[PDB]
Amino acid sequence: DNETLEYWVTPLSRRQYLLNFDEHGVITNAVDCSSSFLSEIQCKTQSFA
Amino acid sequence: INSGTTCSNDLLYSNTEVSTGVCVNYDLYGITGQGIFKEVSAAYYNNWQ
Ligand SMILES: *[C@@H]1O[C@H](CO)[C@@H](O)[C@H](O)[C@H]1NC(C)=O
Ligand SMILES: *[C@@H]1O[C@H](CO)[C@@H](O)[C@H](O)[C@H]1NC(C)=O
Repeated sequence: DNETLEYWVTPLSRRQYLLNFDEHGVITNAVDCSSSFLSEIQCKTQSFA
Repeated sequence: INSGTTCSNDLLYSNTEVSTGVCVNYDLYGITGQGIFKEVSAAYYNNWQ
């Protein structure tokens, strides 16, 4: 019947994010603050745009 | 400290009503402070929040 087992694993570490909470209190967006330059601008302005 | 359900019954008091409109002190299961309450119809709390 064309099925597959999949189990993707990545490691964890302690780092700072910028999280976005909507009206209902759900996390809808996130950005790792030390991944790129746009992420650096987004975490220094605390804005997703 | 000052949040949770492992409470010390060295100083014991009785439960009061959550009165709105007036400036009060509060002790809400550990959280202390001063302020004004107002009952709202909120729908963003889960079973663990
Ligand atoms: C399973 O995948 C193959 C791919 O070649 C396809 O030909 C076949 O029809 C698929 N079976 C079902 C039940 O979809
Ligand atoms: C101000 O006083 C009135 C009665 O003296 C009371 O009903 C009202 O709640 C008070 N307002 C505040 C903000 O404490």
